[PDB]
Amino acid sequence: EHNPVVMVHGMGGASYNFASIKSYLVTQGWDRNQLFAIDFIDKTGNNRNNGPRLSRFVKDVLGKTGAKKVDIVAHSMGGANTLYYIKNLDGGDKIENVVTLGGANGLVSLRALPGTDPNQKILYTSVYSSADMIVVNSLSRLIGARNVLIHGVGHISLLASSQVKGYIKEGLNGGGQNTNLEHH
Repeated sequence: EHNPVVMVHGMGGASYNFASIKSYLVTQGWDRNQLFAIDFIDKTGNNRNNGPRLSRFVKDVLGKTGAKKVDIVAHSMGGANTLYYIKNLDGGDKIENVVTLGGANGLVSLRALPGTDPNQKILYTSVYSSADMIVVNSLSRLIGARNVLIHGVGHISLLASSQVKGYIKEGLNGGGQNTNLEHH
């Protein structure tokens, strides 16, 4: 069974940015009512506002579903907000699979953070495009993650791309990586 999916938009974004990805995941057997897309208030995506809002949102999802973990699909600054939640707040034991799309990940960590539950490390798929003019690829790459480079897809187009959707499915089914508990 799939974990609930918490979808995390970027700066200037909205929950409905995930309309295309939600519809795709339903065609692949996710339940539409188990896809939970947050709406942030802060138009810039600042972690000090978005991090705690995401924490409250995830705690609520776990409480009502009874699931042990959520999965994350995050776009742009949403990737930083997710990593901030894991690193600096209480997200480290609440998340299993993370997929970021053009994530501004290196604002918070250069490395894929395994979290705080020794029973299950957080797995990452960081998808980024060489055509992205808004978030440079070096900011999206995460040491120890599965780092996935595509071409031609613009920053906002990441939300509708068929390649991206295929990688989201892989990641939400456990196809991310995190080698940071291993020795070099």
